[PDB]
Amino acid sequence: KISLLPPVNFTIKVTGLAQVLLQWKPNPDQEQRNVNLEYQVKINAPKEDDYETRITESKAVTILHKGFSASVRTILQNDHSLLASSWASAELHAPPGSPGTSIVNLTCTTNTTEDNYSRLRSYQVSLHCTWLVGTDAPEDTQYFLYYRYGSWTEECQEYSKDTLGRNIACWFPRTFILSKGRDWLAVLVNGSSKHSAIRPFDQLFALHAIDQINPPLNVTAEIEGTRLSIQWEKPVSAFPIHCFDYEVKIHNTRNGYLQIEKLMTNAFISIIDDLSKYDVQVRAAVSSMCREAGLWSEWSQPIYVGFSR
Amino acid sequence: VDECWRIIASHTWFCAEE
Repeated sequence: KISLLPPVNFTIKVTGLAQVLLQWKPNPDQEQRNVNLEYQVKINAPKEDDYETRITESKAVTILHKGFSASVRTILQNDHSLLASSWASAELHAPPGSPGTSIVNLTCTTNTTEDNYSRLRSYQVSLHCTWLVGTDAPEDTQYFLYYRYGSWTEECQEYSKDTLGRNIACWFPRTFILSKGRDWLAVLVNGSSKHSAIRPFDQLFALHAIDQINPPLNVTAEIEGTRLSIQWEKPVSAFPIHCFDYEVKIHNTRNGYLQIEKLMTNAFISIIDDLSKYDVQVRAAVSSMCREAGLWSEWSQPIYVGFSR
Repeated sequence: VDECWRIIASHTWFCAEE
């Protein structure tokens, strides 16, 4: 019967925007090349997490404005037992700054658009951010926003300010964000003043949670006698034709009857009443086959059909 | 070298975007 020995020289380095590198070394006394002892890492704060690794380092993505706390230990898992050393721990102190100076209510929206003319036929993502000034933030502070997607990091330059000159919004017409992206967009906003020091704020956004899908265009509807035909084009997006869920709303303006069709197609042909005026709208979302559930687009601006006479 | 990114808040791993 014997036990394990804890790792040493446990460090935590800020390598990037919401990006940390955890490093440590194997305990000198323990066995050298026992290839099936590994390391367990536990994140104690801000959010509790737990995972294994076999390397003496670990890169991780997490917010850093609330500080950071991690523990690492040596483990050996038989499938009857788990053997564990004591924890070695390390921390990153919460960034300096008086209370309430930090930005509140950060909101971010991405949108897919196209170029212009024959430069290349592709898609740009635009990023729009808004927020409120810190409540007791000294009237002098200026706020600055950075974002990181993948390897790319940028600072904004097109700001919208309030009445006392402070940045409360940001506009990126062109960005490094992938239109079909799965990765996490990291946004940091720090600030500066002559008096007090300002608490930086930062957030992690999954693209599917903030991608503002565009509305379907050229919604066309016609009634020929008893036959109703609705067509519409796939919205402006990098995701192809077969990746969209559609909801077609057919509203009877006379009696308020509301017919809603859910379909993955681009045209709906069916039967309807001659003698009522209808307004139709269509909205779209990205299918779960192509990406985890996200947001619905706005409704197409309504078109009218029936009672042509 | 040769490890993925640990997405902490989502308890997940992330590698690439081929």
